[PDB]
Amino acid sequence: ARVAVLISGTGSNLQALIDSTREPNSSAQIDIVISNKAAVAGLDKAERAGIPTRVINHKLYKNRVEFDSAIDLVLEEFSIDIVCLAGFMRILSGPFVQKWNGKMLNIHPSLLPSFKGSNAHEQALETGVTVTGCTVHFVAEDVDAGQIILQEAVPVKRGDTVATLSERVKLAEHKIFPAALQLVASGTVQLGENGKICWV
Ligand SMILES: Nc1nc2ccn(CCCCc3ccc(C(=O)N[C@@H](CCC(=O)O)C(=O)O)c(F)c3)c2c(=O)[nH]1
Ligand SMILES: NCC(=O)N[C@@H]1O[C@H](COP(=O)([O-])[O-])[C@@H](O)[C@H]1O
Repeated sequence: ARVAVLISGTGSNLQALIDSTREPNSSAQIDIVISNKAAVAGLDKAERAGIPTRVINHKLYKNRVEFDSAIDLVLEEFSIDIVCLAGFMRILSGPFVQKWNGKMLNIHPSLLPSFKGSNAHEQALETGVTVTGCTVHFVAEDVDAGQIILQEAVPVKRGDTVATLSERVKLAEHKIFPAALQLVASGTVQLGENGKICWV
């Protein structure tokens, strides 16, 4: 399966995906890295890995649909089969999400359905949970319907901050995101016709 990774920042998840997809048994190949922010470290990791990069600036488009539509053109150009959102901090429009339904994965730093949204770690610390984690899920129009592929629990330790908690969670992200990509790319996991996860 041909995979595009969309990023917005450091790209530690991108690096984990690169490392895994280069393994001989990987059913996925990363053929393009797309960032909405220039000069982000994720672009360097891609270039070090010899992966084509494309910066698409959301701030240069008349609206989201024209911005998403720009991304979709790159995806078609590279004949992409699966889209991995790895730190992509730009909400995608309904028609784009509709087109790539069942083919777009996202990593979220919480045990969904808990702590949806942009500051999951802050929410988890404010709430006082002692167990958090991360989630790889199919991207749906409303984040409340995205089917879950893999999760991993991560302990919240006394005195944790966003810095220390996010660091611990990212170690789990770097495990379940490559595993989830491998599950989808191999056809072992798919969005069944009923809309729920289907294990083949
Ligand atoms: N339809 C759908 N689309 C997308 C795109 C990524 N994802 C994966 C979920 C990612 C969690 C997330 C990410 C970003 C924001 C956010 O606030 N974005 C601002 C700009 C942010 C900035 O300035 O850094 C904006 O784009 O307006 C947020 F609220 C929650 C999804 C998804 O799950 N569904
Ligand atoms: N779902 C939105 C969200 O909170 N995304 C989070 O951004 C980070 C990017 O890390 P990276 O750029 O080092 O991979 C990840 O920890 C990911 O869970």
